[PDB]
Amino acid sequence: HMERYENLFAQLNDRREGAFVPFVTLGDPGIEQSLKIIDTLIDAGADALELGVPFSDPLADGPTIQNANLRAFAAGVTPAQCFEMLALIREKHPTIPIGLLMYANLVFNNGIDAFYARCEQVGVDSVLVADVPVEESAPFRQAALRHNIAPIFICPPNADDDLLRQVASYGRGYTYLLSRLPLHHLIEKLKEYHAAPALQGFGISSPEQVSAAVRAGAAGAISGSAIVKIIEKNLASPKQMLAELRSFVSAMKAASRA
Amino acid sequence: HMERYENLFAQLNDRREGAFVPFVTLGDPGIEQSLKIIDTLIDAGADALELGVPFSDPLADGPTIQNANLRAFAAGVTPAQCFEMLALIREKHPTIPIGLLMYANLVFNNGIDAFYARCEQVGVDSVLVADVPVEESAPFRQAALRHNIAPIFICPPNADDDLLRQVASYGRGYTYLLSRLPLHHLIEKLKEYHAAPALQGFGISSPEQVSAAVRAGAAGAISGSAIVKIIEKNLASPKQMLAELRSFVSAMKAASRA
Amino acid sequence: TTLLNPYFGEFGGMYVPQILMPALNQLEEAFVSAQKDPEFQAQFADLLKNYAGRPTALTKCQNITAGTRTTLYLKREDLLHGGAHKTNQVLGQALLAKRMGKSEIIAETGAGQHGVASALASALLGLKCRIYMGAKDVERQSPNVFRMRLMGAEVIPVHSGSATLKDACNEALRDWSGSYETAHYMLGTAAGPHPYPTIVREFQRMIGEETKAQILDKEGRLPDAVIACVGGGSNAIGMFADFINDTSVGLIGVEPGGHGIETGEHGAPLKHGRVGIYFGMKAPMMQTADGQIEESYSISAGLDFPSVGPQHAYLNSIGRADYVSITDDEALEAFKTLCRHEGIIPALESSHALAHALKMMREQPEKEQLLVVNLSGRGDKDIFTVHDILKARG
Amino acid sequence: TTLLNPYFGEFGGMYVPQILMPALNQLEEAFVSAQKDPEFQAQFADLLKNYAGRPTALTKCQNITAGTRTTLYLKREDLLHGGAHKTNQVLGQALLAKRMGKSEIIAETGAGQHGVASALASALLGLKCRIYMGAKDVERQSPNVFRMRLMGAEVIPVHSGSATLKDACNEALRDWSGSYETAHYMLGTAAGPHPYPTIVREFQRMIGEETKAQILDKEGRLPDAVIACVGGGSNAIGMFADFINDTSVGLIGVEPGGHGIETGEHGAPLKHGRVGIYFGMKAPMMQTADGQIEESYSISAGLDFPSVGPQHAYLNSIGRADYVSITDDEALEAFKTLCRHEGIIPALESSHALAHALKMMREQPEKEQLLVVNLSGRGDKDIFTVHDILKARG
Ligand SMILES: *Cc1c(COP(=O)(O)O)cnc(C)c1O
Ligand SMILES: *Cc1c(COP(=O)(O)O)cnc(C)c1O
Ligand SMILES: [Cl-]
Ligand SMILES: [Cl-]
Ligand SMILES: [Cl-]
Ligand SMILES: [Cs+]
Ligand SMILES: [Cs+]
Repeated sequence: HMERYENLFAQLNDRREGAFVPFVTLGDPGIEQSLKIIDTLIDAGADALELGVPFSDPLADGPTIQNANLRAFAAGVTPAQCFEMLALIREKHPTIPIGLLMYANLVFNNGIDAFYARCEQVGVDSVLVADVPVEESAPFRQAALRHNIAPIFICPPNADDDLLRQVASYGRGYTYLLSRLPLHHLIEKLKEYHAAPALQGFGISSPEQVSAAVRAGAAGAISGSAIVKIIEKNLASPKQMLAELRSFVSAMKAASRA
Repeated sequence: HMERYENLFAQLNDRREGAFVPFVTLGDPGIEQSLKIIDTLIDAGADALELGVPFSDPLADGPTIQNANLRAFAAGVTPAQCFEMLALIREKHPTIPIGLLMYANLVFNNGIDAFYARCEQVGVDSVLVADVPVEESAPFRQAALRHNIAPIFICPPNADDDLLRQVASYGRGYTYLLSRLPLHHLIEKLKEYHAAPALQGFGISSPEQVSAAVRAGAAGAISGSAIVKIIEKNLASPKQMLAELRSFVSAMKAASRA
Repeated sequence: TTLLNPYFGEFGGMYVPQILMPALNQLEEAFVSAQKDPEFQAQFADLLKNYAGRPTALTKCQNITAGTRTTLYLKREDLLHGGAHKTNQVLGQALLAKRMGKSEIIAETGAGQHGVASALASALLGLKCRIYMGAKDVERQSPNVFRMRLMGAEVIPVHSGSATLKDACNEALRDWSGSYETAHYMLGTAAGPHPYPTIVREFQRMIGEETKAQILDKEGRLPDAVIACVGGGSNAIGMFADFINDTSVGLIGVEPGGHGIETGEHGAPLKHGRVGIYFGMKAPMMQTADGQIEESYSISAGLDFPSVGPQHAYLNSIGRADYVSITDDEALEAFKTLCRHEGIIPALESSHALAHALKMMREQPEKEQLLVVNLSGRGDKDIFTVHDILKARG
Repeated sequence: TTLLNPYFGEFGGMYVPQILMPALNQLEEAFVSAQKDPEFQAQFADLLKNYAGRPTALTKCQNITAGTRTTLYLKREDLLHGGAHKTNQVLGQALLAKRMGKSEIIAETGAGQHGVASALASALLGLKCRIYMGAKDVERQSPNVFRMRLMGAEVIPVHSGSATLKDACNEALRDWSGSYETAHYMLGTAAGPHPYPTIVREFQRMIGEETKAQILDKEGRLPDAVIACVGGGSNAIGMFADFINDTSVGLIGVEPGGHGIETGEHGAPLKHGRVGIYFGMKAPMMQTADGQIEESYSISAGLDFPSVGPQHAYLNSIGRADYVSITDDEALEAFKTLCRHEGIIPALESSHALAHALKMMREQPEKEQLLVVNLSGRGDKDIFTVHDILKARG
């Protein structure tokens, strides 16, 4: 256990800061370009990463991420190639927390336990299984804990109190909060139930929303599609893509210092 | 009443001869050519004529006559134009018996009685209504007798004795015999029942069959399609059409002298 | 001499070549005998119940009549095996052919539905089946002719005349006159020479018999009117027959009005034709002033028969049934209405009946009336037709 | 927490995003309540009887089995309104949506038949209906999409992924997760997340219940085997359900074998796939060695679902049901056989079931066996397909 999320949230609370976590699809638009994209995200001030593995049927993703998956498939990106990227990323950046957004079949394919063992070996910190609800999560979260992986769970805006209790009890690392039923209710109830720190990930596309999520009590914000949009718009110029990526992330991260 | 069939069969029996009656479609392939065709048939030795009026749906006619009807329609031949041809024919040939092959609708169209009145006025001698059986013939044959027209009836090869009696009792001019149940039975039974003289019209296409029909006891032969075939074959040369018409009819008519 | 009356008043008869009369007399005597045979009646009902899907449903259309005092039911002959009511009577006629010891079937067809119905009955009952079709109709109905061939039928194009239905009807009669010893002519409507008008009615009359039992079950009373399209008259006389003696029940037949009666381009001879003699019968028909038989125009190919059953002409002349017409555009609008508000794609044929029912409703929306429309077929065969017309505008 | 078991042994479950779980739980509680509601049961049976044509016939095929000791019956779901068995369960689900106070329907469709069935149910019951369809399937099924539009449905092309059925299934789930307050997702097979496998079975089980009553009536005994094609499993589980506790009755499901199992180009995941998690369920599926979901190949488009209902995977694993496969060529031969010898045009889907029954018969022709084949649909939609293949040879 290396405690990367815990150590990050410590360092962030000691400096009155909120976390900014960008999402990108591994291998979008190409493996080498993706690696540069992730290096400029980390250099621009990202506190942690959420990385998606291209899946053929992402039934829980919007159109922006659907096109990212096809750009990565058009580049011939496989799950095995993603775990090769994950090892190279961890070897360059020992401290940053690296979370995965997975679909259940890529986790179940070669055995659930072996998937989480491969995550631990490459240095992955957390796993969100997009199409596994807490009601079905037992084999997944148990395998994750056995291999020092934090299982991440989404807290939806409609979440009643029994879901809140499960999310608080079952999750680790951070709670994936989709919200703004009252927003301040969910964040305080999750704290009341000793949940992992809540990160807001609904429509986080501007510096102003990163600032608003922190004031609401959440520990930070996840940008679900905004980073992938910048990639898709600057496909013709990989150089200007990285500059616009570095500019945006620095905007969002400075928005979290206050 | 001018008694044309009766006078013909008299003249033929007094000279130990059988009748030969060709069929042609009025206006096939054109009105002027049809008139020449009928003049060369009469000149070649035809004893009487059976003339069809082009009808749109000749459900009782084979393909050779179906194409004759379309050649006459392609020439714009109407029932009114046919009765104009019939008057010109009668005015050139006062003695020859002229029979019509009609379909019931052209007879019924403007009133049955008025149709037979128009036949009498133009000099027509007999009317065969192709799609009127003896069971339905009452209004037709009664109108024909009122206007000195002989109603012609087909005697089919299957005809039982009650049909034979009706045909004998209802018909005049001649009996249209389709035959070779025994052929000699039908001809003798028709004579037994005082029927009009029987003309054979099944497959009369050669001089030999005209000779055979007479020996069988029939008073002559009707050539149902052979004349129409010669027309259809020589469409490109109206000159050679008439020569082949004159050659054929003289062959069939000389076959009836014995 | 016949066992049954060949005329309905002045209409009907047996105007065929003499050589065909034995064929018709043999057919009448078998039919009369079959009708009194309880074992024939049980095999016929068995095929109808276990092979064809009878009894068909009677569907109440609540969406279509909302806001009015009309109650509309549809007799669902579209749910019959084959997709149209024609299947009833070819099953009866094919059993009649077997009763006569015949092994072959002759049929003609225009739009292709009677040929498909004859082919499926011949395949089921082990009969060799040849079908005459006008070459212009052969070219226009490539789906239906492939259906016939798949079912083992031999399809013979007819290029004579106008190369449409009436010219197919001629070529079948000629065939039958030489082959009736082994072959049965399976006529496809309630017209032609006796006994075919009577036979086709009696083999289609379960339509009305079921409707009566179903309407008494659901409403406790007979309908104010039953409405059916009239091409040759078989589906309409099938609906009408059991109601003829219920005088309070209106009988409405709907002929195709085509582009409009005044245009001349229609198929409504019963009301806008003239009595004639063709196809073995005396009936109103589509004919020139000369007496040459013309074709019937309709957007719906199955209403192409240029004449009408003689019992309908008789029922009209005594005032027992009333006959109207519905144009192409009226029928199309009824086609779209049934699809959008009841989820039923009707045959463009049956859309004429429904279109008149909608007119009865819409013209007098406060009139209390219980209407039954005979939905004679489904309209999947028509979606390509309706598609072309509707994008021809917008 | 659920009121019913979401698993059939190891198969099934509710593998959806957390945001969709309230939608599924609300649907389960309404369904459980609807099942105990005699008034819901009476409206459902009413629509089935008076709108859809139920009960369907059970046809004995004597020509097809002559010379053998096989007796073959066909359960005639092809005579159902719409031409396929799908109509049963969309009527049930649309009534369920009304029970939940919903006014809108979401559906996906591949070959177009579930979209047409959803559209007709939505039109009948006054529901606004949007249908997601893969763009490649939209281009291939222009008749069926016009049917949907005629019936008032909005058809939305899906260009993501492979642009086929599975990519339509994804886009409907996403829609529902944001709109489930007003809209009901009308899933079209006995798969997906609980409670849909259970709901689709219970709304299709009259198929087997009728077959049992009809086979007891005509033969005095249960069948030796009931046989049904398996695309997603709805028509097969509908036939199987009432026979599961009659242990002496064999249950045979027929997956599409495509060009042949050994070619890789097939659609038989239950026997030749691998357990996976997709579309809200744990079930065998068509997947790469990596875990990416592939498509299912079949000449018959309606068997394109790349997985299978979890109750079928369960029934297989305990040995209660047996599952086989039938190739394109075997299915085509069965299509031609039924047309020529029974006058019935079967859907190429149902031709797989019949083709296996013919194999059971032909391989052991002296075996005494009473077989029921579920004829899940009519095959008019397939004549153009069969025409092309048959002239591609001769
Ligand atoms: C054949 C056809 C008609 C017309 O035939 P009728 O003899 O007038 O009944 C009507 N509806 C459908 C569906 C048809 O196929
Ligand atoms: C849809 C379809 C199938 C496959 O669907 P299931 O869910 O497996 O029943 C089978 N037959 C027909 C006619 C179909 O339309
Ligand atoms: Cl039924
Ligand atoms: Cl009303
Ligand atoms: Cl047998
Ligand atoms: Cs008509
Ligand atoms: Cs499958």
